[PDB]
Amino acid sequence: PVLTQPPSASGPPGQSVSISCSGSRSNIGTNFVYWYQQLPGAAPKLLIYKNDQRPSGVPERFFGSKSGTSASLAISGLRSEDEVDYYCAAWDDSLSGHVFGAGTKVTVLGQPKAAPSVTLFPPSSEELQANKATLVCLISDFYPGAVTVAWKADSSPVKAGVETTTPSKQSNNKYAASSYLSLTPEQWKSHRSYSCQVTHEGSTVEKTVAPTE
Amino acid sequence: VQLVQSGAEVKKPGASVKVSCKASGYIFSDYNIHWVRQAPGQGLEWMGWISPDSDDTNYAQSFQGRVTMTRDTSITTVYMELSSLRSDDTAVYFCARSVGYCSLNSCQRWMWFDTWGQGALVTVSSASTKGPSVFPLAPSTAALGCLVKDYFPEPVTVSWNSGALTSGVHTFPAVLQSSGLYSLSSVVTVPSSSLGTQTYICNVNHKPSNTKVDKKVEPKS
Amino acid sequence: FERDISTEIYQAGNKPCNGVAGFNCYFPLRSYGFRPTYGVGHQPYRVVV
Repeated sequence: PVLTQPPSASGPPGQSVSISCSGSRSNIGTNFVYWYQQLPGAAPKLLIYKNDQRPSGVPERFFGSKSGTSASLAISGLRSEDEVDYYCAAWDDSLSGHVFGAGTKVTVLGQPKAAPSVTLFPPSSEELQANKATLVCLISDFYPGAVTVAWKADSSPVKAGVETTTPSKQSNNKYAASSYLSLTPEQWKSHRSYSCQVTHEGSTVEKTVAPTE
Repeated sequence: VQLVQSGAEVKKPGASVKVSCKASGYIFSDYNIHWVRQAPGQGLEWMGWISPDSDDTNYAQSFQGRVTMTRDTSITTVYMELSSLRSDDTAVYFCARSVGYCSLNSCQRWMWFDTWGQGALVTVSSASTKGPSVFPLAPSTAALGCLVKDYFPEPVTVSWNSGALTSGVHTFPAVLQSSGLYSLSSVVTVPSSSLGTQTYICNVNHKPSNTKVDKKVEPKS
Repeated sequence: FERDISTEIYQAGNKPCNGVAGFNCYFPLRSYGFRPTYGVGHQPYRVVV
């Protein structure tokens, strides 16, 4: 069997939250449960070991315990400056090995939406000289993220391997995303108006840029 | 305690990769070392323990011959020789410090993973490497920028005005292309009064290819 | 003069335990710890009879 965990949790700051790790009889209870937490862009670190002794290097802030099939990690309050995933691990005689949980996102609890702005970059003649043509459009200055970008030639959508990158968080409290599309020069000049649209869960704009200048 | 090592180099599938982290500040005759990878969007997987005292290393249920290990007592650094890499190997490698010692299969419940630091990054790839053959990108307040394509591996650094401009420089994440390429996008913002008058260039440096291409963006004619 | 090996959790009372660790159900196997910090009275002796 595989130790499972909820994909994410929602806890506002100021009150305690807990994370559950469902398991089985042979993995939890009769065998100790460890809780790994990893920083973004850094190395992981054990949070609690043997479910009752706390490691040296952390103040008396967290709490962890096990109750039969499941184990609970009590997080007394939450700080908005640190949001770190929690991993669930145990031992099983059957798999005679270490098996790891799914992991959980913890988030704080709302802000109003922003006004997105989209730009379109047609290629220059240097790209078309080498018998190729690619198009890129970028969306920025929108909060929050989770946007989907699709291309449109104002008459019919085209699907020639359309891709959309995941949204990313910047340092100025805004989200950004970009879309790429590579074609052939003959289908590039088959149409004289290209655009891409964004889905801001209520806001949608069209960037009509002609491939002339 | 320290685990300072070097970043792992990209390898073709059907080849071998080596990751080794330095051990110092303690005697390397009591701590069995583990290897583990942080798979994205899910948990981790285990394959076996390495004991530096006797040849009594075992293997897990699902990892028989994919992983091979050799020990070393002169340098006190374990050596990793992976075989038959596939697409599910796309994860970072960290060497796991385990407290205590355990040989038989009823003592490992008491041990816990001690130290994580400065792990290696490993991604098997459709192509090991390749030099960029980029062309400048025409622009559309007004916005302009240059795109990078036909390059491997991630990442690359794009600087504008010889590094004198740092406001608004955001590295847009790339996408997994079918051909194996990527595309890092960097944009800057200028007023609409200057679009084809002031010269703007961007500098992209490539580490494994040692190529630095100084491309100047121009409007489409 | 007989050997015994087991892994089932021992129930000290009437609590039904079948894989879970209650407050009355304890694991019957407890391990040592052998470090040079410990003195003469807390070190392993290879006792053979």
